[PDB]
Amino acid sequence: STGSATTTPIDSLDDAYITPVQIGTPAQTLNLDFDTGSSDLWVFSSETTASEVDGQTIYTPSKSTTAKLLSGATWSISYGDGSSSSGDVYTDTVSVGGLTVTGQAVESAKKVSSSFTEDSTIDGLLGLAFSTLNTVSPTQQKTFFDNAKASLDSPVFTADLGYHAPGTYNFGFIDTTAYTGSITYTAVSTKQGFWEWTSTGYAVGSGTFKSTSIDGIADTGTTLLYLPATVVSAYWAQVSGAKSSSSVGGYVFPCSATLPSFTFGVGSARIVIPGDYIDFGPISTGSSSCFGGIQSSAGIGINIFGDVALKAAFVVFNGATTPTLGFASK
Ligand SMILES: COC(=O)COc1cccc(CN)c1
Ligand code: NA
Repeated sequence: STGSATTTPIDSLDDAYITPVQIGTPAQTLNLDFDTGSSDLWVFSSETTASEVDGQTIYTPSKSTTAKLLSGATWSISYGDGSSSSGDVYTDTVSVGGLTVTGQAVESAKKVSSSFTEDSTIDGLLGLAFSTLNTVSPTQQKTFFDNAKASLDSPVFTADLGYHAPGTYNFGFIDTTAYTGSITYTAVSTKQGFWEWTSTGYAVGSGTFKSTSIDGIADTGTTLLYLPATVVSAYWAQVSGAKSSSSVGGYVFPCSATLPSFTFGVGSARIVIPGDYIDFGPISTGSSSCFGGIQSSAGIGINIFGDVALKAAFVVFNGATTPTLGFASK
């Protein structure tokens, strides 16, 4: 089997991407944020505290003939941005792009934090990291990918995120029309539950490439590129008037600037992030200070190759017995 679904930016900045997902029988279509940095499939639901729902589409298990309460199971998750949700669990049929999983754990939110409520465009998350991170207790649950894997033509999914445009998530096959050149594969550590890999270095604009190991995670559910402070300082030093602002919470730059590209290494291969991809626009409406798309990881504990990096590439998440991660230019 295979599946193929279009993923669409939620706003003009590519803050996140939503992909339609069919849940239940008859289908209830919810727009979920596919997140390679987490492992829960959770949804706004008929159980979500009414004051915490503002425009989201909800999953109503009582209207699904295939929904079953997963008796006693609960979930609770916190994300890198301080957002959180929790609730109880149903099993149901879930389809993505024509690929169906029966008996998928669908985590129904009873509570969500303010950042979720305030984002009317995101109806929940579909986690695609390793199932070892899944928060369901007392019986940990599998991700949609882990449940689909054995049925797929090839145990892979691919992320092809657009810059200010729709893109694609494919399951079970690698679309050789979707990238240029070759795919470079690199090793993955599953030790922390993530698609964790080591970049071979970076360059700023037309500068020389610096060979250096940077260990980080491929995370479709993080907007920006978070890298070590040394790397980030070297990037922003090439932008007149850029500075780190403690008041704003990261590097800002004059909106009049033209940003340099940023290159990261994948083995001997190179992925170039155009400068435009790094511009996240005014810090507040009408401001002439703009927010940068490359930020320091020093306050995280992990480097994160989020959407700013991933959307410059065709990315293969290879879930074979020994997982790997492939990158191609496009
Ligand atoms: C999509 O919202 C964001 O990107 C918020 O900033 C983050 C920064 C670091 C990690 C995370 C966890 N995904 C989020
Ligand atoms: Na922000």
